[PDB]
Amino acid sequence: TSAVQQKLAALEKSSGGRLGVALIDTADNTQVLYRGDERFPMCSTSKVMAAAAVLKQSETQKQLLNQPVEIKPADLVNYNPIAEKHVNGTMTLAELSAAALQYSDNTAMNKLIAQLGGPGGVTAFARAIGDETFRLDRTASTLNTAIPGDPRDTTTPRAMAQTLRQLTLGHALGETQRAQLVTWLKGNTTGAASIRAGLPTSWTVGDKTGSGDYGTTNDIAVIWPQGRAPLVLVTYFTQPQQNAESRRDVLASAARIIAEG
Repeated sequence: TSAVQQKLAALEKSSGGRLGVALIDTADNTQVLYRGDERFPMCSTSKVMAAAAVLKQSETQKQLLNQPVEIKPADLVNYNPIAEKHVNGTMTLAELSAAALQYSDNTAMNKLIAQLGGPGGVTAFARAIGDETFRLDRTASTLNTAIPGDPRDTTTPRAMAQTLRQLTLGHALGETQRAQLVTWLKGNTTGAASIRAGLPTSWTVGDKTGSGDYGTTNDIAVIWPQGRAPLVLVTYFTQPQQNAESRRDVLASAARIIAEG
């Protein structure tokens, strides 16, 4: 047991919930895992997978990101800050992908799903790039029920960390695709209190947050310090009571403990 895993263990005990962390230090390709193979509800962290899948399709249909998609009142779901600005109008698949990743728009997520042919189209792209753990089964308005023990819409920290590495650092996507996912993640507006809050302010972070019932509080991030090999960090958190408040502070503390070592 390394010192870091004693600190996250104490953090988890302090929190009252269940913590899951996966770190990948690409320098020595070493990993730090805490509940790295346990299953966690992804919530809106699933949005990275589907946007990466649309960009993949963009690798043969060069103008797909420019394609306009109608947004209609029937399309509004549970939480749609951006798309309901364009009801009875259009958004491009580029603007839909930015909306899902940077504001956690659920209608933008659902348009990404429809473009891939259903949730099985998102899960398919996971298997295509070696991810045999990711599974997406529901659309946006119900995928975040975060029911304990429910296998729907889950993955492990170890699996999501390696996948995020392949999408932004490796070559799962073409270079214009891989760079474009990075610009999206670097302009996320929802992760100030999460992973970003536990890291030195001299670091650049692209991140994607997720939340749901049972106090589920998630964040997945790619981090570039200033003069060392980049990092991939995944922090998953969920709690016993269905009505639990969100605990974004636990994600920053986990990042803080990780970066402290």
